[PDB]
Amino acid sequence: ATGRTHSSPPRAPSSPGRSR
Amino acid sequence: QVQLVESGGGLVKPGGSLRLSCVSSGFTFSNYWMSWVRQAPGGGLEWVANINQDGSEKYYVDSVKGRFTSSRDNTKNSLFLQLNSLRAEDTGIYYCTRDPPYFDNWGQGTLVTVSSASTKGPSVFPLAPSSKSTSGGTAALGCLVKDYFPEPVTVSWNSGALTSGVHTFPAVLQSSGLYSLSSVVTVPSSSLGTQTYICNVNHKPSNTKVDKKVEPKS
Amino acid sequence: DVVLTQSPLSLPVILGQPASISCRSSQSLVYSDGRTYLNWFQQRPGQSPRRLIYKISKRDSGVPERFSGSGSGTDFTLEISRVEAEDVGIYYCMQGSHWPVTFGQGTKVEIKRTVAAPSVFIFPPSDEQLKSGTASVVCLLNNFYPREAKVQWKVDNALQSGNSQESVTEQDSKDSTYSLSSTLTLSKADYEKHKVYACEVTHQGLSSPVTKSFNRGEC
Ligand SMILES: [Cl-]
Repeated sequence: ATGRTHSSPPRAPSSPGRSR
Repeated sequence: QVQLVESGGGLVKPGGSLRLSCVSSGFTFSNYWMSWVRQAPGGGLEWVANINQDGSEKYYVDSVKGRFTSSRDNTKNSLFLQLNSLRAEDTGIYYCTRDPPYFDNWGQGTLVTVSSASTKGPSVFPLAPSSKSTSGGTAALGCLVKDYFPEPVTVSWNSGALTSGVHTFPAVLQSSGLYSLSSVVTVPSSSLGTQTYICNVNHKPSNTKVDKKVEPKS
Repeated sequence: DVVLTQSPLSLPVILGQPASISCRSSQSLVYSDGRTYLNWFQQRPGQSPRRLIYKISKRDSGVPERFSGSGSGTDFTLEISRVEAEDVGIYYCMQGSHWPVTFGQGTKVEIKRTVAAPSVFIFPPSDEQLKSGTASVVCLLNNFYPREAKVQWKVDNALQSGNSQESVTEQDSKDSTYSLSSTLTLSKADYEKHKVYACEVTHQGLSSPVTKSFNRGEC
């Protein structure tokens, strides 16, 4: 592994966490 | 073998609605995310929509949020795109695609035209071959498909039998807001009396279907 | 969004030669899972995109081996070792590593071939069209190379302007030539008010301008 063991393509926008 | 067959595109006024359909075969439809991708005329590809396997996740490019909704029906092998509040720039070929971001298989495209103008069938006029085509040389004959709206027209020759030598030109928008093209075909001068030449002009928007015979004029 | 910049935007190539398309990303293309989701598409006229390369360098099942992908970081390259005539068309790169999916603006691959001369034909208005009130005079340039060509129209030897539209086909997938039609549009009145209709054609393959003409009234 240089990245993650199985692929997980972005099929949805990123939704960061900004709250508790 | 994977097939993506699309339908539902046509002419629609600004602000109107239209519903695109994709029916697939040859694979387990419910295993894939599906995706819509549009191509503005003479233009680049633009991603439009994602929809997950069962329809619970739907994402859209920003220019369309609130106006387009995707949907899918996994028992019918069917993927839809509901277009709403259509704008001048929603014009283009809309493609169904499988499995973003791989996009391994594409539907054949379906054309969406956003316009005030209304449908109109073509006229089909023969371009008859010059009386002075060389004795044992090549003669050119053709079909002028004129004043129609919107696209597409399809032109074939001899019900698909005559195929080589055929040039169907890109439609051209005239000053009257209507489209016009010619379809030509080069054939041996020897056969001009022998062989019959019919151009099959299909224009599905107006349900026009024309078979025009092209013959030496005298 | 990521911006993918393709170059050159138009790539003329002698048949049988190497040809190389670049794709410079405005961003690295490695998603959080470590993978680079970069694709190449080929699109032929009136056809849907065909996937050639995926994940930078993997070739799809259909695709001939003369096609190959490579690169890392922000430069990626599509590479046709030996160009064939069927390979004319528009090629797109496509990144999927960062939301949302973005395409390059597309590179058109054109064949450089020997100069070929246009065969000119002219067609009078059909008599069926005159019965409605308009006269289309159609001038046809078949199977020529290169693409640039001038069609001038003359009615009773007066040069015309502003009443003819051109249409040019894409580069032929077999012989690599173009074809062009020019249509001259007139009212029934004006067409019947004039005798001789000519389209003059200048082109590299023509040492002197070819003119085809007819006279109204079965010529
Ligand atoms: Cl749904």
